[PDB]
Amino acid sequence: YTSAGNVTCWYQTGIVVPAGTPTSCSIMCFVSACNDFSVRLLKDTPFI
Amino acid sequence: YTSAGNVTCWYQTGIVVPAGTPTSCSIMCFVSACNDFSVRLLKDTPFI
Amino acid sequence: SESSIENFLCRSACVYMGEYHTTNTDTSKLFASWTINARRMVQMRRKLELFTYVRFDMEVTFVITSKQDQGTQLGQDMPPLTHQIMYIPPGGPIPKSVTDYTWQTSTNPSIFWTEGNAPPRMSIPFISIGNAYSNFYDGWSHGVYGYNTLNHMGQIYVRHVNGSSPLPMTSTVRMYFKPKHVKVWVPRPPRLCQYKNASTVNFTPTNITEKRQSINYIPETV
Amino acid sequence: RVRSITLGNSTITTQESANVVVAYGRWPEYLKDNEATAEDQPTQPDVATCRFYTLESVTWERDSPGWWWKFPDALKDMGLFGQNMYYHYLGRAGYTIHVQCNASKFHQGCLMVVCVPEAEMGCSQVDGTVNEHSLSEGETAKKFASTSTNGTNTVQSIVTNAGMGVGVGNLTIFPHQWINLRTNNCATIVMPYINNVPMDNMFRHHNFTLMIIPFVPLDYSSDSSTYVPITVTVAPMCAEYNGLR
Amino acid sequence: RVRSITLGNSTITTQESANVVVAYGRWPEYLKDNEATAEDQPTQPDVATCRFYTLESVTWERDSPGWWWKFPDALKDMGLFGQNMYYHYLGRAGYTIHVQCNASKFHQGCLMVVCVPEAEMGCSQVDGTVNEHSLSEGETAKKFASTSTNGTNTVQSIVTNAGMGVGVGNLTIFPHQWINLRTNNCATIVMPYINNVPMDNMFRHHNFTLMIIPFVPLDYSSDSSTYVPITVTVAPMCAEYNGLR
Amino acid sequence: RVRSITLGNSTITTQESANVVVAYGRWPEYLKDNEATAEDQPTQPDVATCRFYTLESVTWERDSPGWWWKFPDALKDMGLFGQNMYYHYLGRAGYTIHVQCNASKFHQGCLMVVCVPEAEMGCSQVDGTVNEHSLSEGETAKKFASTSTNGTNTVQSIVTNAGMGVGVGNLTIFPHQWINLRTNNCATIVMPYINNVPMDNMFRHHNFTLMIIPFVPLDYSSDSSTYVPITVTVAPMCAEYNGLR
Repeated sequence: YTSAGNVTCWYQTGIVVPAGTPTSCSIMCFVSACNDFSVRLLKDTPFI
Repeated sequence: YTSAGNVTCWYQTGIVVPAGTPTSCSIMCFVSACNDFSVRLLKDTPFI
Repeated sequence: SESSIENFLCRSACVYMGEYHTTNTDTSKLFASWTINARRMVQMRRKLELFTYVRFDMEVTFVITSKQDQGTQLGQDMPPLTHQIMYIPPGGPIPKSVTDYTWQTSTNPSIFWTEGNAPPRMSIPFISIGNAYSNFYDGWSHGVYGYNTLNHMGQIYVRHVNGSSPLPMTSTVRMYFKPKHVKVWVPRPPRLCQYKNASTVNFTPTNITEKRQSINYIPETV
Repeated sequence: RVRSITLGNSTITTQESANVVVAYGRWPEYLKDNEATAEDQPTQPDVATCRFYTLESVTWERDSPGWWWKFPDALKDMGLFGQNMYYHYLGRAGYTIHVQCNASKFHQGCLMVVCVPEAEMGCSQVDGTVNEHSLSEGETAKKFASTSTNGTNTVQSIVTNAGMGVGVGNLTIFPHQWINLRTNNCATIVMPYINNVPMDNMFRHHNFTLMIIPFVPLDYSSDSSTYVPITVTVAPMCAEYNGLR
Repeated sequence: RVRSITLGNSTITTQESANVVVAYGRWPEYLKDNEATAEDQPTQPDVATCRFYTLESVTWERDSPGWWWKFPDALKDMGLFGQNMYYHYLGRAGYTIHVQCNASKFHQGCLMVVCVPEAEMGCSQVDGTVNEHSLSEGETAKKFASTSTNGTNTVQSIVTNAGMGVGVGNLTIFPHQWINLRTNNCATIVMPYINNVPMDNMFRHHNFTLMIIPFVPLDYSSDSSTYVPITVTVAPMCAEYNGLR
Repeated sequence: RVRSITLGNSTITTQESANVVVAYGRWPEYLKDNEATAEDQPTQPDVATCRFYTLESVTWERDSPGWWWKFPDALKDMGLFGQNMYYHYLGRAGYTIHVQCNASKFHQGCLMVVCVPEAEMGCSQVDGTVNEHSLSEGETAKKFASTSTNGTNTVQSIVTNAGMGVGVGNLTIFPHQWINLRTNNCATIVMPYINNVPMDNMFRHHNFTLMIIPFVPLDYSSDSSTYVPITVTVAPMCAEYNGLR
């Protein structure tokens, strides 16, 4: 129901800290397009 | 009652530490003279 | 090459549809009127909000239809109707009735046209004492927020060119608008809110995107 | 591994391995000679404009949505730059913004620092007009909100819309830097003059807005400092005014 | 200060200041042309052999004796490399092993990472034969023991003898690296094909064994993570099989 | 990023990015040939003088005023250098002092390390003579005091006067280094022979004094080590004695 690729992330080790540090941590993600990108057939946008 | 310049220091942010560190911190200050400095009229010193 | 700025914007759209009569008892239903701002057609509005300053020429085509009222009188043999279409630059006089002297002034460009022919068309240069139009303005007029006086672009008036004591007919005009030789500056993020009014940027808070089941959820491969 | 910079009678110190963003690839400059050659006379003070003006520090805690500043109207009381804002009728300038913060290695957090040109903000209630006092307090930073605001004359300053009806993750289209506390704690953005006319009035028009938004909130542990201060230092560059003779 | 490597449709990221061990000074290569020139026909797939295969992570805690993996039989279910293990009767390959771990600066510990060629292990009871299931579980790491084992069919997997009757401090004679947590957390070992015949079967013979042994045990303090994950990524290099035509 | 130095049968290891202070710009050397050419015969052992002599370590805690050492009389029992102090009647030497300490990144503190030529100290009571035992204990460091001392024969060893009646902030006029714990933990000072005659006796005259003073006191937190050790290593350079034939 996709027929698309996917990306997953797995704990290899786990996070090791010293004493007197915060507990939780966070990951952020950025997306962009590489140099070759083609678009065709200008249409209406389905957002408004 | 001065007619001289002055220097001041202000907290922009505040100090952030991890766990298991000392609380207080210190600043030290050093004074010297640059290359051009002139003195005239040798006199007696008012310290002894 | 289809994502070029010219191919993305140089496209026509209907921006106004008004109605006007030959004879009435209202005297404001005897002509058709439209102030030309680029914030009251929702077609081109969202596509322009990706940019901060724009500069273009404007091309306007008109499509005009008529009908006779179903009131009482049949058996007529009317000649084809004539229509006057007057553009006012920013800083020209404004009519108040169809019989006004301001329909005859030498500095408002006007088009006369009779039905059955090809649809009428005129072109407008970049009319601004500034160097670009402004899609966004953070400040005051002199005091209305967001509105400056460099985005004045003019008005359009349409009436019938009959003689005296005419026959009752009602006409409709469609104005088609198209920009040419377009140049843009300083891109902006898109509008993630439904537009509320046609003067400000006011909105209601909406969600960033739509939800899913969990952070690990991927739908099944077919 | 410290560089010290002097402008006039001001001196600050930065790290020489800092990374500089020029806004759209354009340094500031004067308008050349002859776009208005006949009677429009320009002049420049140059003397007490190029010096660092240090604003106050803001306190970053666990629950802080953000801060913003309008440029100018944030330098309107800053000495001689605020003087020429009164005497002259037209003017233009570019800026250099340094943003700095002081944290330990036991803190964590992440900031976005962005300069948004013509940040036209919307009112909290839909059929209303924004007041000018709800847009700026001068040198004092305004604050965003973590929830949707109400009342009258307030700016709809929910941080997810940034007061502009856009998605806050998309403000990377503007000149920006990230400050990640496990790495650098400094950011510098050079901002030229951007307008649709060459000169303009300085009380009616806000050119751009500096915003600072924490995406990953600040967190700490047992006996650390519960706050981090952030410091903003502005140097006006190539300022220019109308002639008075 | 990050290098990113791509093989096929796989991408991992390492530090470009990593230090590489080539096993005995020898890169992998194909057997040249004419040691078996007449009718012995070789071939190579090359297509889905050179790509990274990432195993699972193992958890390192305070009381962990170690982990080991048999190569091959640890890649026997890994896609196309496990496919050619079934169709072809003979084969050879070299490998590149990356070992990585994620720790803070408040953890301490020290690992040995070694690749032991023909690690022939002894049974727990003296007059007995080792079973094949007690040697390998495939992709799952086996475990050493901190005390002497008993029962039947078990491998005598006390960590001080390494299951081989040798002193564990002397495994530096093999290709090895140290991972010290107050320094690097990465290790890379390039391993060519080492046998006494040019090609061989891949279900009957275990070429080498990857072992990971903590000498200084992991320790932490108050609210740190009680575990560290270790991650192993294997890239087969210059693999080659018998001809089928 | 470690350099190892050998002198004789001694080996120590330092960091090669250490910064060296030569005292007044002068390396040590021998007195040339002919200032006393006729019958004054010099000689040099050179054999067991150039080797490192490591003193003991001192313990730095929260309340530690400082330590000092007299040179020589601190090497008078150090093997062959203490031997030639007995047999020869005149002598001279230069020195190289390494000072080192071991701390974590959760400690803080700041030391001053200075070599004071002819540090003539005053007695605790005003109308009195200082005893020689209150000046030196040999290899054992003496201690300053955080308050004013009393009694008889004691040295007025309040740390703010440094036992010399001067202001302790002004000892930067002498050859010195700072050790700041959030940066380096090493200091090296090369000290030539400085006197008003070319050679002299080594039991009657103290040439200089090594002092170590903490300005910012040591502090730590919950389960850290409550102490930091400091280590002093001395290498005599270009030593020379009277002839005996």
